Amino acid sequence: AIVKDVLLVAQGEMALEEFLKQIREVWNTYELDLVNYQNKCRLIRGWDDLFNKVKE
Repeated sequence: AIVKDVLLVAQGEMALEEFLKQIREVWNTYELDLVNYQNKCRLIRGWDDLFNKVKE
């Protein structure tokens, strides 16, 4: 019973750690979408997607 509860706690901790690792992977592979603007600058695109990801 105690060992089963310890294993359940470890499983929950592993689930939380896996979710944090997934978030880390998303936020170190995520990059800004740059679009050229009349051969002067590269402006950022993807505002709704970036804001939705941050909010989620």
